[PDB]
Amino acid sequence: STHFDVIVVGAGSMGMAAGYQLAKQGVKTLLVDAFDPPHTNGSHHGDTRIIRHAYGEGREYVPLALRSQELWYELEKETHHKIFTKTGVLVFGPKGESAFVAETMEAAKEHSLTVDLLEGDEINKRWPGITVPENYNAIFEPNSGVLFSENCIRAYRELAEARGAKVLTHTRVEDFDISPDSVKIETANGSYTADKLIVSMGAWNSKLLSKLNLDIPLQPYRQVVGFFESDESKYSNDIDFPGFMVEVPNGIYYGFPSFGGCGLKLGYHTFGQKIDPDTINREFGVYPEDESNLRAFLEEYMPGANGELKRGAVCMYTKTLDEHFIIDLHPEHSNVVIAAGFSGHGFKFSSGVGEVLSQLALTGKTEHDISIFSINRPALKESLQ
Ligand SMILES: *Cc1cc2c(cc1C)nc1c(=O)[nH]c(=O)nc-1n2C[C@H](O)[C@H](O)[C@H](O)COP(=O)(O)OP(=O)(O)OC[C@H]1O[C@@H](n2cnc3c(N)ncnc32)[C@H](O)[C@@H]1O
Ligand SMILES: [Cl-]
Ligand SMILES: [Te]
Repeated sequence: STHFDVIVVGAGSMGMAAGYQLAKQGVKTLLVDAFDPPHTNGSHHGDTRIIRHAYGEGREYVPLALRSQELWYELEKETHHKIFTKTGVLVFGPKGESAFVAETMEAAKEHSLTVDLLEGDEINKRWPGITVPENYNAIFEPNSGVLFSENCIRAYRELAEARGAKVLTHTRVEDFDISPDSVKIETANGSYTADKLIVSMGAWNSKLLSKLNLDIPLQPYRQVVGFFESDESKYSNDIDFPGFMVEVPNGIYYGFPSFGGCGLKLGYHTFGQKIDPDTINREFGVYPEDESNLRAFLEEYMPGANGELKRGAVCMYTKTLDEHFIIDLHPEHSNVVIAAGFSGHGFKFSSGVGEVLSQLALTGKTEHDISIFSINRPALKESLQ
């Protein structure tokens, strides 16, 4: 009995941001989620998320990163929940041996971002607790930082609902019915219709986009993080230890300073187990690599942050073949918007993406340049059934 202007399927990082953007404009919105966001079954838990501006994955992401940062600052002012702490973000790697570090540096130069360049012993001196070989160089971004992801989704949800958005929890959408002038979703708790549909199911996009006649390579990965007892006089946010994303011979790692003594948090970025979101084992430590891959990095580069394991979390990345996102209208339905394949680095952009999705759903276009995220790009290997 209830039609909506817009229906968002998957009220996580991207969906809830979109919900907020829509609700703020008086758009009657329905957000449907398989669980109760924020939760620990998707890709947004683990408390914290790094936001960087100078972007190693590609300088073309800078504009969206900057807009997102501005939106995070706006969110901070609108809710009592803590949103962002300006820890700054350190990026380092072997000199001349990191495409990631190099592109971060080019991105900063190209967009005139404020950064500090340092190398070798200067890194170890500036941040006691970090020990890199002398042949390593680095780019530090002072105005970047850490987002409290669960808080962000919780805030966006509370603000959206206050404005009329309805959130249907513990309801898994199982199928879609799209027509030229309307959209409909089917769930065990009933079906709903609207004029526009936003699809942002995270890791489940890899299993349910086929219901929209889409055939796109999307691989879900099991990615763990660990919190370790650390020397607080070196690794605390209070003594300015930074957030970081770095490249070493065996891959990329990312981490966060200890907040309120909860311990330095670390994650191994380039390796994870290929999994299915409905059968993934979400218990930290069941694979020996869960903990050993982390200590292998800590004992070598941040030796004072390699104490007892205080906490572990298991979460998922959803990768595209080129590791760039998918943000676009469905190729056969201009009334359907797709947000997928964030490949492990999309949370920092969720505020901006919420704005893009809102624009795409309401006008079929967006003021942002989102060409690099086209669902029709060849590197994606997109197809229909
Ligand atoms: C996992 C991970 C990711 C990560 C990170 C560390 C880890 C361990 N660190 C990051 C960082 O420092 N900086 C950054 O920018 N990103 C970082 N990431 C990646 C980021 O967290 C992910 O890209 C992001 O969270 C992706 O968001 P998305 O909105 O795609 O995924 P979600 O938050 O999981 O939300 C999806 C929601 O949809 C629901 N769902 C699923 N299936 C259904 C059905 N059938 N019906 C209805 N709802 C459905 C889920 O329940 C979920 O809430
Ligand atoms: Cl992801
Ligand atoms: Te703690």
